[PDB]
Order: sequence, then structure tokens, then C-alpha cells
Amino acid sequence: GAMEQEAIQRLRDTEEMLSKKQEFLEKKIEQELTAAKKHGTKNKRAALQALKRKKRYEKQLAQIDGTLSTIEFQREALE
Amino acid sequence: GAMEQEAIQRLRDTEEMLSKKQEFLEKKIEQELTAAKKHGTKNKRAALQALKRKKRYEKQLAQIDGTLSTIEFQREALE
Repeated sequence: GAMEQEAIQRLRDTEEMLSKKQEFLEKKIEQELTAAKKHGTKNKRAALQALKRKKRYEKQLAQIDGTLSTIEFQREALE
Repeated sequence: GAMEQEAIQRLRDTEEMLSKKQEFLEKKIEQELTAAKKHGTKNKRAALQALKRKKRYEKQLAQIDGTLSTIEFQREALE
């Protein structure tokens, strides 16, 4: 009943925020890989930092994927 | 940023929920060990049932503890 559903809802709210953060990391990747191509020749400094940031978002995005799989598994166990 | 802070708060709310279930399961396990020592070799059927309950709580607890670390580390990664 109510208390059980609440616990599942906490997990759902977390999933939904992490999924939102994924989507935003994907838009950022795309901005960064676009900027690195844009600056490749005329601004090597900006390009190189774009690529470091892209890699950092890629890593953050991986941690988030693993957190989601963990959340889903915990939530199934409670359902 | 704002998105990270919202995600970080929903992670905190999940940790709080998880710690409450953790404390419930830990108590239940303590209670089963205490009862197993008192009851001893009095009744095989009841002992087997109790060993089954204790194993279920231990399995649920191991899951909860794994989820909690994962959520904690994800939160720290967004800060």
C-alpha cells in the first residue's frame, strides 16, 4: 500500500531526473563535437578543450547509465 | 547547475528512503539471529522457515546496500 508505493515513487523520480541529465549530456556531446570541428583549424586551443569536455561528458554519461540499471533493478525488487 | 542540483536532491531523497529500509532489514536480521539462538533445536520445521526468512532479508539488504553506494557515488559525481 501507500508506504510501498512511496518508496517506488522515490526511485522513479530519480530515474526521471537521471534520464533528463542523459538527454542533456547528449545534446552537450553534440555541441562539443560540432565546436571541435568548427574550431579544428582556426582555434586549436578551443578545439582541444571541446574534445576533452566531450570525453568527460561521455564518462559522466556512462556512470549515469550504470546508475539507471541499478535503480531499475532495485525498483523491480520492490514492485 | 540547476539540473544537477535537482538530480542531486532526488538522489538524497532516495538515499533517505533506502537507509530507512536498511535499518528495517538490519533489525529483522538481528531479531532472527536472536530467535534462532533461543529456539535452538526445538522445532526443525520452524527453524528451516526462519533460516529462509533470514536469507531473504540478507539478500534484500545486500541489494539495498549496493544501490545505496551506487546512488551516493552518482550524487558525488554530479557535485
